[PDB]
Amino acid sequence: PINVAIFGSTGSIGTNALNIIRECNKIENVFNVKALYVNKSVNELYEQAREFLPEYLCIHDKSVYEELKELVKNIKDYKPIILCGDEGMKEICSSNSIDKIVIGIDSFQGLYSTMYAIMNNKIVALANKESIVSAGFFLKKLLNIHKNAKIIPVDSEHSAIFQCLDNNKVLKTKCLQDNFSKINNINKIFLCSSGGPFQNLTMDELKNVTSENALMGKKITIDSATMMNKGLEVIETHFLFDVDYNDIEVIVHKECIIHSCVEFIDKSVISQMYYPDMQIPILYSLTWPDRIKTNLKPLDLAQVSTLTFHKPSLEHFPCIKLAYQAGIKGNFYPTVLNASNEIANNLFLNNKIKYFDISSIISQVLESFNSQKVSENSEDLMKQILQIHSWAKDKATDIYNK
Amino acid sequence: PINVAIFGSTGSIGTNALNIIRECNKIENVFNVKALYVNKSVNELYEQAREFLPEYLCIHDKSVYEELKELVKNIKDYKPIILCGDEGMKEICSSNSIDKIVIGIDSFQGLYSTMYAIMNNKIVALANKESIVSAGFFLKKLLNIHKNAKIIPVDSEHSAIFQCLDNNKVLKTKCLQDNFSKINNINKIFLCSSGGPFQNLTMDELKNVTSENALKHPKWKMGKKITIDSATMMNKGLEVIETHFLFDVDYNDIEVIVHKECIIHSCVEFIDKSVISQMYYPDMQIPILYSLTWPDRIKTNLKPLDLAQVSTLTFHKPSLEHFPCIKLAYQAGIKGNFYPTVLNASNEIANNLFLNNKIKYFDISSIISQVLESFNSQKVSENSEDLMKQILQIHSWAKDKATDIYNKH
Ligand SMILES: NC(=O)c1ccc[n+]([C@@H]2O[C@H](COP(=O)([O-])OP(=O)(O)OC[C@H]3O[C@@H](n4cnc5c(N)ncnc54)[C@H](OP(=O)(O)O)[C@@H]3O)[C@@H](O)[C@H]2O)c1
Ligand SMILES: CN(O)C(=O)CS[C@@H](c1ccccc1)P(=O)(O)O
Ligand SMILES: CN(O)C(=O)CS[C@@H](c1ccccc1)P(=O)(O)O
Ligand SMILES: [Mn+3]
Ligand SMILES: [Mn+3]
Repeated sequence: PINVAIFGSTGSIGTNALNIIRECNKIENVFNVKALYVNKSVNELYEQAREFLPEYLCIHDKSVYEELKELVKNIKDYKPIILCGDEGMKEICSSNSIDKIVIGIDSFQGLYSTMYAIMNNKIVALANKESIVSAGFFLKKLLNIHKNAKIIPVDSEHSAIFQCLDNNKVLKTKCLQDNFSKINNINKIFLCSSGGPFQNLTMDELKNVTSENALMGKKITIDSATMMNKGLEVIETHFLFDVDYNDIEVIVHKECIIHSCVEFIDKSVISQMYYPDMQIPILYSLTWPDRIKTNLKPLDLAQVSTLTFHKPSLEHFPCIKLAYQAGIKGNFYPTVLNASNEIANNLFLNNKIKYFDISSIISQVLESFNSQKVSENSEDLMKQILQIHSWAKDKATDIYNK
Repeated sequence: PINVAIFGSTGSIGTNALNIIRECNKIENVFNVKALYVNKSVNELYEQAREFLPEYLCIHDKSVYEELKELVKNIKDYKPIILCGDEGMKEICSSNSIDKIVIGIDSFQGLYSTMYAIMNNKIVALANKESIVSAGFFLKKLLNIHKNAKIIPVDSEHSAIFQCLDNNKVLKTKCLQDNFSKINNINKIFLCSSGGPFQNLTMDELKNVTSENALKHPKWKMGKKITIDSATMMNKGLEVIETHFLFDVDYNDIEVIVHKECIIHSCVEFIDKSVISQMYYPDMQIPILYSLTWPDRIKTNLKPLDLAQVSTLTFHKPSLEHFPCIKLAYQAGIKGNFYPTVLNASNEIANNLFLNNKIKYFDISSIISQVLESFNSQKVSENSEDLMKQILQIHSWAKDKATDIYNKH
């Protein structure tokens, strides 16, 4: 029996997590939903608490803490432990009745729950790429201290990579550890991309696209359009699997059947395939190193018929190159990249800047950043990341305001 | 350091095996070639003995035993143990200085070396599909007796399937063992096929194709027998049965898929419905290497797969009307008993008849069908030696029956 807590349960990731748990429990009682955690969606959480009856309920916004208490009681025969804010978050992570934690909180924010889950030596099913990109060094340091804690990737491409690996080798190491690619005999990674909605547009057409043309969460949807998502996923790949940037190739695969591929040192390539869906990577992160039966629609390769692959144009998608450059430079440049992107993404979402202004703002912030001495100790490293994150957001806003 | 013997070293598999060993040895000394074995190609064996200097040389044909002795003389600082026939084959398999045996002997003949390799608890890198199809039951029984022996698949599609599995689960079982697919969480297998040279022909055009049309242009130099089997898709039918025995997968869970680009070599659907596939250019060096490095991988200097360059991958269902051999293989597999032995033996005759322009394309399937129809299931022998003789007799019977049907025309 696998005891699970879902963080950000009303979100895209959270809903899909409960969907696959529900379906798999119809076949065999494998999962127990022990805790649910949201921001302010009280009504949606009440509805989820009805079906799964978790031991713990938690909401971040304390102002809606009373509303949740009233909605619970009429559910007969249930008394849950209702908690709030960061302290409730911490109590869930320290519980001995929980083995695996799904982090479905979006943006840089998700880092707090990730660290507490690691500190308590839990399996962390991490969908939040932002925390890996801004705080890869910090997570690596933390996973070194808390030796039983593990991050299992949920982002579809990184889940595919992880599925392609030999668990006989994976068990000798873990994600976000030095030497991961050497132990797993990894030579090269093909990181597949849908290409997003703007893939077939000219430079002239690109220069006038809007948020409407681009519009998953609204944030990841814009990132998909600029191919900044794939840029962030390159850095994510580097941290999770210890693969060199010169060994990661972005490939546009518009059918989204092959989710990513791993080239091993003998040059044999292994890839994971399925329909575009998040239930598989969520499930695997919870069943690893085993697999369990599902009633999901089987892949029909004859029906799919055709799979295509081509290189992305770096001229049309300058965000990709910026992410490689920030990754290669190392230090806190990926933190800066992520923070400046958050601002520029939102400005484009609200029709304040143009498409090529996104990469332009990000480039200027990166140029203005100077490498910093990396703090030796974990608490000081975390504060450093927060300050540099904050600085880069402010810098990006300032470039916009001039 | 991995000590290897190559059986059928001058053939297509054998040459590709020595090619990848040579290349890998330039990076680091990982392989030692301990023995080479051929049928009658003395001159090609001498040339191979020059480069690899194996401890053992063996040839089956005793009439060219004297010619080899004189030639090894040209090669200096080399005094190898030169052997002959089945006896020499057995001495190589019983040597303690050999860990892995590559079986690249073609046809039903390859079964003898396969059994002695198993009897001596060796790792057997088996490319010969005929032995698995005619004697799957026997090999399963033999692997149960010799618990340290393992067959590692070399046939590209079966190697791909094997590469797609988690070695953390593979190590708890072995190929050709009951419950293999349950332990490995296998739900379904996509068995990819090139489709061969006749894939886009109509029924009318098929009805008049010849061995020349089938042989002229392959991906690489393959044997004449496997080329014809490729053209009729009987190769894939044999590979279906091979998949069933190697991985304990039900026939209703094996789907043949035509993939003309031959980049994806096969796919495994697991019980959660996630699919894993192995990809590379069409080449035998990878599956040969992996069979010798398993459960590890080693560095090569092979050309990296360029997916953007490949650009397009296509998939479609094969037409059973155009390729009746596929259905016949399923039917023989499903019936079980010695029907796959009969299928293989009748095909060997019909393949050769079509190769020598004696029968037409559809006559291949017609002769095989008639032989299968005439066969009655036999009580399966309990003991391994008697089972082997039973297989040989049925093999022989089916070849004679196929020739007899041909002669009543
Ligand atoms: N060719 C491929 O790419 C490929 C791919 C998958 C599977 N396979 C399978 O692998 C096997 C080999 O195929 P192939 O194309 O390499 O055939 P091949 O090119 O014609 O080579 C056959 C080899 O076996 C040797 N041999 C034959 N009979 C023997 C006997 N009674 N005793 C000792 N040695 C004997 C031959 O010796 P001589 O040279 O002295 O005549 C030769 O070295 C077949 O089962 C084939 O279907 C092959
Ligand atoms: C799913 N998943 O990990 C994303 O990251 C969402 S966005 C990516 C995607 C992937 C699959 C379908 C559509 C879009 P991208 O367009 O390739 O960046
Ligand atoms: C290599 N390999 O496993 C064979 O079995 C040889 S024949 C097959 C093949 C597969 C790949 C390229 C060419 C030919 P088929 O045409 O799909 O049967
Ligand atoms: Mn992704
Ligand atoms: Mn094959």
